[PDB]
Amino acid sequence: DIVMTQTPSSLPVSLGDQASISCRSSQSIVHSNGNTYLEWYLQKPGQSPKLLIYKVSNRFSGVPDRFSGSGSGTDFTLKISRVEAEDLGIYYCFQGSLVPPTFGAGTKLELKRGGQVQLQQSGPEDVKPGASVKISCKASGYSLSTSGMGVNWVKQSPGKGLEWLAHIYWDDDKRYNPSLKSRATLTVDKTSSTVYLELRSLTSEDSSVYYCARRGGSSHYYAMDYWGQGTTVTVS
Repeated sequence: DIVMTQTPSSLPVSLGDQASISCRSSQSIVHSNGNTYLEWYLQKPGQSPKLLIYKVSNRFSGVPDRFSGSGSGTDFTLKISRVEAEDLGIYYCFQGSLVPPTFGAGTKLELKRGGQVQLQQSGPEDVKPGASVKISCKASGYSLSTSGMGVNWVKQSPGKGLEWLAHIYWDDDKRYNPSLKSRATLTVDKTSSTVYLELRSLTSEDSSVYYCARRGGSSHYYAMDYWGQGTTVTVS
């Protein structure tokens, strides 16, 4: 597997400050093809993560110029020159080059103290242990099947960073994280444009908020450019 060591976890910043988060990976993030699919995500308190940087150094549509990418091969570092209230959140780096793709622990950017594509996610499920859940994720605004689109599922456990669960490609290439012990099955309802993650033998360890995210184009180097607001699964 690939581990993204993110640094620091903490990074307290003052408004207008220079901010710097980095990722080593336990190996090179390169393809073969050629591109190193390192993305950076920002996850403001109440919200799903949102894409910031893809292909290591590429600012995403409508991400302010103050964010920059710049790593190479094995070491990558998001910089924000001028932090603002908007920018406070947990940044996660994300290696999408190897399966399973993995994230960093996250880095909480937090204020130093002192002095239209859209995915909707099925409502939360409270489920007894052993039961299954089928969470849905309705993409709209794009066609679930234009080449290069896929839907990643990513769970975020309270204090287990972001973890990648599965991916469904436009050609219906379903790929899951071995960490799920084959309990996940993706399914798509092309006409309802919904992707269903079904999680099969739930234990409280599976209590997360689960996000579906669109691996965007070949344009966005399959960055998860759009994300469902999440669906919380709670295994009682």
